[PDB]
Amino acid sequence: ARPKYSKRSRVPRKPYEKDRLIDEMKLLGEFGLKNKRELWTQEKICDDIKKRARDLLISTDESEIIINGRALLNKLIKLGIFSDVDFKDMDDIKRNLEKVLDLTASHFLRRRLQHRVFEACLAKSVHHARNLINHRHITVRGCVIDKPGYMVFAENEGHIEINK
Amino acid sequence: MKGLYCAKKLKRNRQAKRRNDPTYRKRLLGTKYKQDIIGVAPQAKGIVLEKIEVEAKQPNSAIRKAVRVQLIKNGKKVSAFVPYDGAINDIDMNDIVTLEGFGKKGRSKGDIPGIRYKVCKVQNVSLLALFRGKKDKP
Amino acid sequence: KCKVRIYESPEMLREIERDFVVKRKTGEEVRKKKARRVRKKERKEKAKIFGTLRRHLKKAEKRAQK
Amino acid sequence: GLSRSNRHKRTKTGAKKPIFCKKRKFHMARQPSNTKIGEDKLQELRCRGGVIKKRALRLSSGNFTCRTHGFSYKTKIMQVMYHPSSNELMRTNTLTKSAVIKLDSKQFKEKFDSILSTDSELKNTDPLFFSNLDAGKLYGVIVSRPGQCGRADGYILQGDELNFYINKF
Amino acid sequence: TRGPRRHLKRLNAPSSWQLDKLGGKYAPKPSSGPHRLSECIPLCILLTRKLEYATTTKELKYILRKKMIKVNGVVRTDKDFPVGFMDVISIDTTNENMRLLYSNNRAFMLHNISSEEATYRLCRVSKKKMGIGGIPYIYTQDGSTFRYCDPKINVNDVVKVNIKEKKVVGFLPFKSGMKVFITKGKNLGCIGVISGIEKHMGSHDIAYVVDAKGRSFSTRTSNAFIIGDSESYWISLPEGEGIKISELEKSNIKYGE
RNA sequence: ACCAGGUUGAUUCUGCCUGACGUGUGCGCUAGUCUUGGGGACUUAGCCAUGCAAGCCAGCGAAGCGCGGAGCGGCGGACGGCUCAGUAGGACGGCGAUAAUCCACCCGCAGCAGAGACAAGGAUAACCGCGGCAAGCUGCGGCUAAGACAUGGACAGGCUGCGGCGCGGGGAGGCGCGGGCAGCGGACAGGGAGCGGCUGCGGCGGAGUUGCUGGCCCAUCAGCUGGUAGGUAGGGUAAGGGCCUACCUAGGCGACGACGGGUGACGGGGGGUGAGAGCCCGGAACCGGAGAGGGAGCCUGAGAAACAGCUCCCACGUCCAAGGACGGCAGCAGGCGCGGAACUUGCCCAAUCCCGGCGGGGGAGGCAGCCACAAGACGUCGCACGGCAAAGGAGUGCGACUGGAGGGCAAGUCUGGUGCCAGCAGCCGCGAUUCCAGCUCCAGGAGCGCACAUGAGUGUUGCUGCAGUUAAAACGUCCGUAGUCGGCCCCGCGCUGUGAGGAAACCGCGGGGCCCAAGGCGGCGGGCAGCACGGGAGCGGGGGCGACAG
Ligand SMILES: [Mg+2]
Ligand SMILES: [Mg+2]
Ligand SMILES: [Mg+2]
Ligand SMILES: [Mg+2]
Ligand SMILES: [Mg+2]
Ligand SMILES: [Mg+2]
Repeated sequence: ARPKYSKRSRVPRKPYEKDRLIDEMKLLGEFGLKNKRELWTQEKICDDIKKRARDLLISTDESEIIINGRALLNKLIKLGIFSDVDFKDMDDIKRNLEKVLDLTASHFLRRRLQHRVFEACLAKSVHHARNLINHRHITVRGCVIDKPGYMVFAENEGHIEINK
Repeated sequence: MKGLYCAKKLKRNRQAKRRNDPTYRKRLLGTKYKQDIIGVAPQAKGIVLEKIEVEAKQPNSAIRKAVRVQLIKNGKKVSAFVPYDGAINDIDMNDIVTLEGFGKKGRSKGDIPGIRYKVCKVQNVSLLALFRGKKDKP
Repeated sequence: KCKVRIYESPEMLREIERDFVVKRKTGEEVRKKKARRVRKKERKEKAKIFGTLRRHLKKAEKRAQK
Repeated sequence: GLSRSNRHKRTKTGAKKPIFCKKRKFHMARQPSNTKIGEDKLQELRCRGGVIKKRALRLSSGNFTCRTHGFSYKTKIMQVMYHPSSNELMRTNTLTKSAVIKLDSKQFKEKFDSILSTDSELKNTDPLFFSNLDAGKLYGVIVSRPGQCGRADGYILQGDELNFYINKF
Repeated sequence: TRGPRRHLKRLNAPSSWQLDKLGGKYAPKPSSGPHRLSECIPLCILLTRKLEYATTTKELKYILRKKMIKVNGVVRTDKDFPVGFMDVISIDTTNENMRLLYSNNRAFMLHNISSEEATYRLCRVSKKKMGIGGIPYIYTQDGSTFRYCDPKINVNDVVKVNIKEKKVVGFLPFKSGMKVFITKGKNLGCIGVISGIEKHMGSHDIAYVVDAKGRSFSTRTSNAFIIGDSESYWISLPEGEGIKISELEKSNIKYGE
């Protein structure tokens, strides 16, 4: 039948908060994003991850913190960049699940290769270093990417370099 | 009616309370069917009959350039207000114009009294296209 | 990535594989199958004809001759 | 034709039902085959599922048993003496189930005197049944349904079952 | 609508067949053969999705035309033939003999068996009825029927029937302590030993089962297929052996205990 | 889990209005690329030109010149597709029942009449001619087939009545089977491409009935009911039944809301929105129902009260040589009409599948086109390659608007015009910080604005959780029945835990480098005041108190 879909972004409830409208834009001008939707996607993706953790810390079933909590932390470590949890089953999950609630949207915004090109001093010009991604100059290990919100992983983070 | 076995009494009672709620009162009565102008369907389209002189509610003193319009789907004669300064000369008699509401849930907007609908397109081309000159009336 | 098949005879190839892929290699076109719109009208005329075509065409032109 | 549905009926509370859909063949009934006496004519019907139901239109004889001795004959039907549901059905001599009918006594009295030759006590046990036999009156009920089976089988009335019915006609 | 449904939608197909959503609108409607539709899969699923002999129906038509497929010792040259639980698919080309059986993922799986295990199959009886002339012939759940069996064979028993011979060679009763296979339900594809039988006069006898691992579950006895007595298994067991490992056990192997 | 503006000279409230957010429907302006999905449901279940959409075959095999393919015969056309008018329970959902029932394909079993039997009888279509007729359609003659239609021949199954012990199953029996007497009745005279017929038992696949239960509004709808409620008996049906009839009882339902009405009501899986309780929606993928212009009746068949079958009536429409003949796009495109509102008279069976015993057919279906309708990702021209049923695209490969700038509300007391005019403004408001332009600036951004509807805002519907001295609101009083609520002590039921069984889609979660993403695909879960088991408490039953209860 039909393939399912979802809404990536959301809009704020009060659209003209002058306090928010510059705290958005400094988080936007740091990473040089196209629009607020690119920022509000990661602000949503970080939020329901925080909303996921807050419903695991409430849980009565300790199997749930075992199954979904280690799944959430490995999601933070492997595809994300968290890089500190042992998964020991010595309740370092609950030490780290309460570290999920302090994560910002900017914690996810740095993970994109638009930022990661700048992390190894590769193109030095973030406001138009995206021109090199858009014209296919940045190449991960064997494949070229023209999607600057690529969200690079743990293992892939060193293996980035410019190609021609 | 607060006992543990009062659910059918509470549903019977609170529904009779809810009939006094004005938002639920219109859905209960079906007033959007009683006036087929803009309630059940948006964008009523009809034939212009005459240009109307109507004066704004005081303290504001101006003259809004309304028009009577007879609808095609109903034959109802409703008055509609023309926005977008100087547009009243761009619409003529026996035109077929489309009408929209004011965003006031069926009431008058601002200084205009009685006029609950406003024109957006004349002869299936918009007034925003004519107020700036983007399109042309056929 | 290529998913390729390794047959053992040309005859099992043209039998098992679909008819368009042997048109890719060699261009057989063994069945004409005129066109879909032509084959519909050709069959739909044959459906209303009772009996053989020769009895129907003879009775038709005999009335056309008159 | 006639239907079997309750879509025309009222509800238990007396409410009238709305009749909207067209009639189905799932619930279709038929005419009463008012089976009468005459030379045998049975009607064949390809009814539901192709099975052939035979209803008797006219019907001459019935396979009637004597339950006391376990012997049977197909004696001819003479007239319906009693019908339980309506006396209209006995005036027209309509053969249905449970209809008390007057049978042909000749074939039954031949074996009945033959067993009466050996056992003399048999006639004294029910004097009323053997009273009507010498007069030639022999009565039975149809137990089969002639509109469904196409036959008029049953048993000879004897005993208190007989005196129950001869008070009814 | 109403009548014999000739078509079958892809979403309405049984999820044990493991058909994708985006494969098409329709799924292959099985023929009305030996197994019920809830407990069967067609041949045309096995020969393209499981064994992948044919990628195309034109290839699949050729395979059934040349009659190389043979299930329960009969050729069965039908595209939509319903093969069910315990039935043995034996292909003389490739010399591959498989028995259709469930998996832990609640799906049908073709389990490779030996050439000697392919000579028989197991059938759960449905009813037991004297035929005309006094022939006491029983009826299996897959629509097979056999006569002159052991009189001790009553309902819910599984019988070991030969394939190449139409007789029943082995009998397995439905008591406590028997190795059971769970055909339908939440515990589909689980192998366990029957602990208790609760009768429930009127309807739905309930069987209590603990597996080899020790996990206890309850099912209807109609969803209970005996595969062995206490000493032995009468069939080979598939991959995973019907354990149905828990989600935390799936979690603990990835990250340690 | 949010408020903000607005009653005043100022205040505190009540109170509504409006802003602020999601959603879907339409409009408007604008527009670079790609993937994916959607799209005449709402008004008109309105009207339809033209083409296409359900055909196929292996028995028999004519013409035509062994090939052949007509007709007979057979199978399907009752499925899919479309639509949502009717439907307030004939539905649907959940749980059942059918010991009250029928059956095609297919599967597994048993079987199929010795009859002259090394054998089967009369036909008819095709065809050969001769025709009628504007057309649609049809006649006469001559022959000739069968897995068509018969004949022949009864061991069984079957039917009915009566009799009647047991053996099996089932919760429960003359349900199955064996044993009886009668009356009926009743399964192979086929073939040198695989077999094909028929009878029965068991499935499968269906189907009909059916029980319990749940689900909108109106009391300015309070009493309703006559085949109505029941009994007996028969009829009828595949089948229980007031289903029907005959006779007889006087019942049946109702404030625990009957009955009647309304609905711009198909139901559900579900969807939207909210922290939640809720509120709202469900035309729309899947399931069930219903319909084919309005109807009714039916034939054939296993299955239709069929409609791309028939018969008739009605309302529209067409052709005619005037005698007659036809049409039903709520199938696919397309046209008109309707409206706010919805695409090409494209290509093809390649994929998904279905019919047919295979070569065939399939507007089911896919592919493409149209459309900013939606989701997602990304900017500011021609070869070869590549894929494709075919083409095109993907993939290598070379040569910037939209809205605003007084407050709410982010951003101008800049410039020119306008002078209570024109105009603007959801609310407050302005008449030049608000009009109309220019500039600049702000907001979102290939999108944005508007209208309508709905949710939240709203504890302004209040179960959670409102308010009733004076803001809207305690009925003049008392009695009073249903209703609802209710003292103390001392097996059944409520409640509750687990479990069964419960479709996928969906949703929640979890993976998973489709370049990312939305995804695909694979795991795991939830759903039900139905069912089973458990439960220390609670309630009944019965005694004892005698309540700052009476
Ligand atoms: Mg003739
Ligand atoms: Mg003749
Ligand atoms: Mg309706
Ligand atoms: Mg629906
Ligand atoms: Mg449907
Ligand atoms: Mg007051």
